Amino acid sequence: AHIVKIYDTCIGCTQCVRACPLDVLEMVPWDGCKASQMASAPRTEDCVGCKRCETACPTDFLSVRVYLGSESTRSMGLSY
Amino acid sequence: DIAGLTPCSESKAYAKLEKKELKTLEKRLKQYEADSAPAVALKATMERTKARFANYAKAGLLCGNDGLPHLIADPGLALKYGHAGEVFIPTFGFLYVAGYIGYVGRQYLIAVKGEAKPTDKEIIIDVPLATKLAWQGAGWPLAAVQELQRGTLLEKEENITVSPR
Amino acid sequence: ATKLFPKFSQGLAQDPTTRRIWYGLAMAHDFESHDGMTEENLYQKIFASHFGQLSIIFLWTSGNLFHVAWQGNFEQWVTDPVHIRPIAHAIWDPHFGQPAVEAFTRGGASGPVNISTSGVYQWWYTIGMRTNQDLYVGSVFLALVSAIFLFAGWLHLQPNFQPSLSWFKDAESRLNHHLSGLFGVSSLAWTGHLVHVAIPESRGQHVGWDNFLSVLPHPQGLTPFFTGNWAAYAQSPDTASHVFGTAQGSGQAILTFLGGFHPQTQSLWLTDMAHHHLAIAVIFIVAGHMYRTNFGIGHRMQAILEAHTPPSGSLGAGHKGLFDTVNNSLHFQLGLALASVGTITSLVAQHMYSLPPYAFQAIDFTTQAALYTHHQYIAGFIMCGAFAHGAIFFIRDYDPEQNKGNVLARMLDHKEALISHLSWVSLFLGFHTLGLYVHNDVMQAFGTPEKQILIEPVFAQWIQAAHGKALYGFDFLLSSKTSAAFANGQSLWLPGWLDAINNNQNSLFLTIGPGDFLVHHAIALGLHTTTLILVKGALDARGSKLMPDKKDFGYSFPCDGPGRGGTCDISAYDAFYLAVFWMLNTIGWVTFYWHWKHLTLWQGNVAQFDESSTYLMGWLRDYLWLNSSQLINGYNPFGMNSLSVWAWTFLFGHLIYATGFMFLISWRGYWQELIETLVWAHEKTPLANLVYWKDKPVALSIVQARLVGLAHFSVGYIFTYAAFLIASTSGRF
Amino acid sequence: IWLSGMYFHGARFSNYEAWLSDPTHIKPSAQVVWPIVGQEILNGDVGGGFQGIQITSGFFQLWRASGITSELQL
Amino acid sequence: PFVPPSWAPSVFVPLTGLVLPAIAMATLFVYIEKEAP
Amino acid sequence: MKDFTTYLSTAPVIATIWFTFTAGLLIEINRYFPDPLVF
Amino acid sequence: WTVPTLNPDTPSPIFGGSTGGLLRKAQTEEFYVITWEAKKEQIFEMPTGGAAIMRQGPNLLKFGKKEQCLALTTQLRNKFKLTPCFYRVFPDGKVQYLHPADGVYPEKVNAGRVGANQNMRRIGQNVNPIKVKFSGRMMSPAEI
Amino acid sequence: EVGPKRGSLVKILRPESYWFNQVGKVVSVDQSGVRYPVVVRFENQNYAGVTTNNYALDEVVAA
Ligand code: CLA
Ligand code: CLA
Ligand code: CLA
Ligand code: CLA
Ligand code: CLA
Ligand code: CLA
Ligand code: CLA
Ligand code: CLA
Ligand SMILES: CC1=C(/C=C/C(C)=C/C=C\C(C)=C\C=C\C=C(C)\C=C\C=C(C)\C=C\C2=C(C)CCCC2(C)C)C(C)(C)CCC1
Ligand code: SF4
Ligand SMILES: [Ca+2]
Repeated sequence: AHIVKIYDTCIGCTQCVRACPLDVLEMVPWDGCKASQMASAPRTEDCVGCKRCETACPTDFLSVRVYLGSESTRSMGLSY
Repeated sequence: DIAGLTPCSESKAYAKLEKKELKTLEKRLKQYEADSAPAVALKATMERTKARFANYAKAGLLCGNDGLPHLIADPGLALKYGHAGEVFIPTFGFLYVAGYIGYVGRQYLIAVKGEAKPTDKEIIIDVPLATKLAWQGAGWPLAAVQELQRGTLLEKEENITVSPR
Repeated sequence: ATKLFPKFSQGLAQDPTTRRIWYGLAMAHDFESHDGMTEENLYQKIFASHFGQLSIIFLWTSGNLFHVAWQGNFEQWVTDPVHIRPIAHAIWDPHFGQPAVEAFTRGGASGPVNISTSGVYQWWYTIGMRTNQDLYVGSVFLALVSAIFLFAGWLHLQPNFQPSLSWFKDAESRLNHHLSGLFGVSSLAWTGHLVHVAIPESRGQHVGWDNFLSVLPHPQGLTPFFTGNWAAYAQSPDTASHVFGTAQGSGQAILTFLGGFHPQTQSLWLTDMAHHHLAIAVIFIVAGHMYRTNFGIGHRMQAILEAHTPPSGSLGAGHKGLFDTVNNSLHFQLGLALASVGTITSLVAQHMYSLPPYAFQAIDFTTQAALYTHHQYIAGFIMCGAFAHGAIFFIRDYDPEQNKGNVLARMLDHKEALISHLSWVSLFLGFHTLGLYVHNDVMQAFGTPEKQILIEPVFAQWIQAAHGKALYGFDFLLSSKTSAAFANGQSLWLPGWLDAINNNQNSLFLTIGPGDFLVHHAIALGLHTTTLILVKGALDARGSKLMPDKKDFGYSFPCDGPGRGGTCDISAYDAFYLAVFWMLNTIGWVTFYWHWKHLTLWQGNVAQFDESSTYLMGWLRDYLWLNSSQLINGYNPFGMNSLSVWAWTFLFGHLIYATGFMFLISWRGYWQELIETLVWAHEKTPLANLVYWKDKPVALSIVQARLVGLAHFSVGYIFTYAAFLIASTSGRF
Repeated sequence: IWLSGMYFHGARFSNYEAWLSDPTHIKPSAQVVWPIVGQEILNGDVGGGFQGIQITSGFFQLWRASGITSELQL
Repeated sequence: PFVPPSWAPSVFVPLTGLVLPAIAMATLFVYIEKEAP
Repeated sequence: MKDFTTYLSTAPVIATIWFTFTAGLLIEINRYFPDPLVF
Repeated sequence: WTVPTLNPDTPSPIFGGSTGGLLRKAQTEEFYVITWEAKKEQIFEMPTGGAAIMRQGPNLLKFGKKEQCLALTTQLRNKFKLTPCFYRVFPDGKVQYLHPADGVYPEKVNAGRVGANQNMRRIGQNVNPIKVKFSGRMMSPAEI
Repeated sequence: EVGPKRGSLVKILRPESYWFNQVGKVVSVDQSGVRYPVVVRFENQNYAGVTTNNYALDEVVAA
């Protein structure tokens, strides 16, 4: 499975979660930003690696990173 | 002479090449009349060919075994055997025009950089300022050397963006 | 479920698609990336791989010797090495019809055989092989040596025979033994073979294992060596009327420095080669006692490295810490080795065509063309590999904390300046070379060849005049008879060297003109651009402004996605990928130049090259179009000849190249969607859905696609040029 | 504008009048080049006492089919 | 001597071209699809 | 007229006028000085 | 809040069928089932091609992968303002609820969630690959 | 009151940032204990088209 990581520079803008097309990211409470929210990746087993979340991240540099890992049926997005 | 080459004024292949070009032009000219436009055009081309060959031989160019001229790129050989007009003087001429264009562009960029919207001055050229800088760029080597001596030509290391290594 | 293959990667083994097979095949040699890999095990695996490679090399050499002794005509080629073509091996193809059988039946054989272009005949004949029995004995000996190497590779992996980790890091001992033993003793042994076998065999005396212990190589018998009167060994050398292989006009000297070439064979003297190997053997042996290993005396490479920092601070910390970052990094050592190997390979190609070392090698035009092109392409690939491994070193083994302030860190400190200056050099060379070529083309098209720009290469011609060539007329150094440099060699080697360099019938410092100047600038452009791509990819491998964390993604990865405007071909692997095309283009230009200049020299009309090498139309018509008339005529409706195989290879390479263009232009997505449609079609087809796949069919990955397209491009390129070169040179001569 | 240019070139820089008298030997041409930097060599002898570039657009045949017999009409 | 017979190519070429590649291909294909316990 | 001059001051119009002027100058120079190969 | 139970006897939208439907993976590995509540009949676009008509009330559909179900979920939420939910169904009959995981959509923060795979540092603070070399397998410097 | 003054110009010291060694105008400084309270707006956008970012107190130097 691919490795999805969230760094402390996350501002809790929730744009990466909305851009995720396979419901991998979510928002959890936090105390490091004004929004008091932080992105989380508790379902990385379903991530394909489209990197839409990285495109939707507005921090410089990015707060969410995707590292291509072991390929499987869910990671390759195969309907067969 | 230099590198076993002979001057074009004393090369047999050079004269044979000139005779070949004039022969094919004259052969093409024999198919037309005498007071027609193609005949006058061909005669003009022949006169241009004669003037070109005479000027090349008059310039003192060095020809090879193929009858074609050769250029001397070594500064010592060019200044020692009268070949500075081939590659030396045009080199300095291009250096002057190149630095001229570069300095004009640099001055325009630095001038519009302190304005409110430099991107508008980049897509829409400010013709008066550009014309003034184009006319003032004649002293580009002097201005560039004075800029280099003052230390204002280059930017400091701390003000330039770099990779995270 | 999880499959057994691959055994070194559980993640790849769990992959249920066809990507598992391709990735397992492409990552088998990546020992550092396996499961449960340590440093000691890594070095042991590389040791075994080295032994296996040596066994393969020796077995291949034995196979060549065996086929030349069996199906070759070496016994008849040695008697007439000017009018007899060498035979590689026989051909047994059931697809051949009667015309193919009689067309390939050439070279005095009894059946269809292949005419060799590798030049092993001249080399073996020069070193001493005369009969097929010698080749058979050599093949058997090399096969047994290969078997011993294979057994050694298997033995070193078993317990009680695996070397320790500290043994593999003994740089001082390994370098002393390679400089003194693998380099010096081997060269000394070659000198012994040349003096004891090659030199007596070239003079009509058969010296073999049955009589070398009773035949004296010199009439004085080792006495001048012990008495210090070595000058007696150069007395009575081979005269100018010596016939190779016979005793007519043969001398008695064994170590001379006459220089030049042999008048008949047009190759280097055997005595000079033996003397050369002896001198370099003495130098390498002496150099083998430079590092301290176990006897107190010697040096430590770490001390020499740490004691080389300038006081002005220009190099920062100098070379401090370079010993640890090199001894602990295998990619750094591999990159250094590949860089040196590629440079030496190019040196070999240039020195062998200009200074022929094997007898009757200059007359074989096909051998020269094929050997030079082969070595140059191999050198280009090896150079690209050196830079690729350098990038791998930066991503995997570079440690900024250990390399703080040294030259290595300072390379990444000003990498932008290096890439920018390389870009400026490449841009200047490209614009000027292309501009001069287009200008000459327009002048030739407008009927005014005297108007084209023809700059005389006065610098290289000046160097040639310094070497002794008097055609230009500079008359200095070895060209002037009153110079000390000239008068100091007139009694040792200058007569033969000057006689060979002033002769325009050989490849020793050929005459150059404006066409040579222009093509040399094109060569410089190719070298600088290839270096720019490789250097930029190695320095930007750890990160740039677009990808600040590229070091955390490995050496090879597809991309960073379409975000930030697009990150296609952002990895260092992609930089190497784009650099392979430039390497192939550069080697293509150098091989085109070599082939055309030598073709015009062998045809007796160098003026054709001198007059048509200044405009690209001359290169396209007088070289590529004029020399392919016989190649494409190998098979036509009127029949076929022995040149039909090269025509088929020509079209074969063109097809492979065009096939590579597909993987290079079309990308994954379209293919994956098409594959999905095919999956549905197979799953919904009766009498066929009963046969289901064991691996889910998927499209090739982006990295795999780049590699496949590059492989097809390179294979088609190589096969097309090799076929055209051999066919044109063989048909013309 | 493109069609008007083709007709103007056929009316002032062509040999249509000469081509009409010999449509089997005179090559059609409707473009002339200025005598600069040696490009005048492109003004080949297309026939009918003219020097130009042989055209392949087929405008001469089309004008002959419509009944055009003079440069004034073009 | 070490010289092979006259019929050696007629037997070794079809072997190396059809016997050895078929056996090697079948063995490798069976090995790749082996399921781990 | 201010908008028209601003449109004429854009990058493509200025590039067209400048390249036309430079090309015309080079063409006229080669016309009055045919075949210049040296100085 | 309670985890919903899959009702197999749920009406499905009127669709004529297509070739982009389920494959052998639905019977051999797994498949997905999306259910939602529609206030009225409406023609919607199928993620696998074609236009179907969602019925009034409960609606159930089957898809080959999770991406298709989430794409249809996003389409129904953004075009008709509905609340869909889906499960992963195995050939043995096991049903696993997937989205929304806690009954609340992940775009908004909800109490009880625990952040996972979060690094309490930035990208520039990651270690060099030489420090993560010679591990059990290929490990990236961001995995630690 | 902690941090740079609103509207001033500061230099970015974050190496992985696109605006490293570049000047940017200060927008607002958060008064909480967040890791990156300084907000810096730049005239030139990054590759993603963003012109604002959040930096720490020690990540910005007055220039
Ligand atoms: C871009 C690289 C470049 C290269 C490859 C050369 C190469 C050469 N130059 Mg040179 N030169 C260059 C740049 C270069 N030059 C530049 C930028 C200048 C401007 C300062 C000069 C100015 C120059 C002069 C004035 C002369 C040469 C000369 C020469 C030729 C022989 C001298 C030599 O090799 O020493 C390198 C050259 C120099 C360090 C410049 C000083 C000249 C040295 C001291 C040589 C003079 C001694 C004597 C005249 C040599 C002639 C011996 C014999 C033939 C009579 C040689 C082919 C000599 C020549 O052949 O005359 C026709 C000569 O006199 N060059
Ligand atoms: C103000 C204009 C200007 C100036 C002073 C420079 C200066 C420089 N450039 Mg550069 N460049 C420019 C414009 C300019 N460039 C433009 C418009 C482009 C896009 C085509 C490039 C693309 C470019 C590349 C790819 C490279 C350079 C490089 C370099 C450096 C090497 C010298 C060189 O001649 O390279 C070559 C110059 C060019 C290829 C382009 C020249 C274009 C014209 C002649 C410049 C003026 C055009 C402009 C429209 C005029 C201003 C209008 C204004 C008065 C109204 C040098 C410091 C090299 C480098 O990296 O540094 C070592 C290098 O690799 N430049
Ligand atoms: C005198 C002792 C000695 C000798 C003879 C060798 C010899 C060798 N060692 Mg070794 N080694 C030694 C001591 C020695 N070692 C010690 C003491 C240590 C421990 C400190 C090591 C540790 C060690 C390691 C770790 C490895 C080796 C390896 C090798 C092999 C290198 C393979 C190769 O590159 O081909 C031979 C290379 C040459 C002959 C040099 C060629 C020179 C240039 C490139 C060519 C020029 C020649 C000429 C122009 C070309 C001929 C033309 C024509 C005839 C074709 C080689 C056979 C490698 C190995 O194990 O392979 C199995 C390797 O992995 N050694
Ligand atoms: C002494 C030479 C040497 C050695 C020991 C290595 C060793 C290594 N290289 Mg390397 N390399 C070299 C030279 C060398 N290289 C050269 C000369 C080049 C330039 C071509 C490269 C370019 C290169 C790249 C770009 C990469 C490596 C990588 C690697 C590492 C593992 C990958 C691997 O080898 O798996 C096995 C290798 C293969 C399966 C080869 C692929 C198949 C090729 C394309 C065969 C195609 C030929 C074709 C079939 C010919 C037939 C035609 C005919 C039928 C008509 C490994 C440590 C990789 C790495 O470091 O991992 C991150 C990596 O990405 N190398
Ligand atoms: C014939 C094909 C071709 C050509 C011409 C080039 C040319 C170039 N490559 Mg490239 N390359 C190619 C194929 C080609 N490549 C392929 C197949 C690959 C593998 C993917 C690569 C991969 C590659 C890489 C990775 C790199 C290059 C780089 C470069 C540049 C090198 C600098 C130079 O030489 O300056 C000379 C400039 C030229 C030759 C440009 C041509 C000049 C034109 C003809 C003049 C304009 C005509 C006229 C005035 C206006 C006409 C336009 C009209 C519409 C108005 C150069 C522009 C390097 C680079 O970017 O350098 C900084 C670089 O890193 N190449
Ligand atoms: C000459 C290079 C080349 C070749 C051979 C192909 C071949 C093919 N392309 Mg392709 N293509 C190319 C260039 C090429 N393309 C390039 C440069 C691009 C980029 C624009 C594309 C983009 C492209 C697209 C977008 C598509 C294709 C498709 C196809 C396939 C069509 C099916 C077919 O033709 O039936 C037969 C196959 C062939 C004619 C290929 C050669 C087969 C040889 C002659 C048979 C030899 C058999 C031999 C005995 C094998 C024994 C091996 C032995 C060693 C054991 C086919 C395999 C289409 C497809 O996917 O399939 C429908 C598709 O949509 N191509
Ligand atoms: C690497 C060296 C090499 C190469 C490239 C060739 C190539 C060839 N051989 Mg030859 N052969 C070799 C070594 C080699 N041989 C040796 C050392 C011997 C002595 C035992 C022979 C004995 C031999 C005979 C008797 C004949 C050939 C023949 C042939 C031709 C037919 C194809 C064939 O493979 O036949 C068969 C090849 C063999 C039986 C040799 C295999 C034995 C070695 C030890 C195995 C090597 C294993 C290999 C390295 C593992 C990897 C290969 C592959 C599985 C990936 C072909 C051109 C035939 C011929 O003349 O055609 C006209 C023929 O009759 N060979
Ligand atoms: C690399 C080894 C190799 C060898 C040794 C052969 C040998 C042969 N091929 Mg073949 N071929 C090959 C590779 C090879 N091919 C490849 C790679 C391709 C794809 C490009 C082809 C494509 C091909 C075609 C299209 C044809 C051949 C044909 C033939 C036969 C020639 C017919 C003839 O004139 O004789 C006389 C014929 C006979 C005496 C009949 C012999 C019957 C068979 C061949 C032997 C008995 C079968 C045997 C028991 C089973 C062996 C399978 C084994 C691996 C388990 C011949 C025996 C022709 C053929 O099949 O003949 C009808 C033909 O049509 N080949
Ligand atoms: C990336 C990288 C790298 C690098 C690489 C490289 C660096 C490559 C290259 C390159 C090359 C490939 C080089 C080479 C060179 C050479 C030289 C440097 C030389 C020389 C010369 C001389 C010195 C000579 C002299 C002389 C003459 C002139 C002649 C006569 C003789 C005499 C001797 C006198 C590595 C891996 C390390 C690691 C890190 C990263
Ligand atoms: S888009 Fe980036 S900053 Fe915004 S919540 Fe997601 S990870 Fe955090
Ligand atoms: Ca013997």
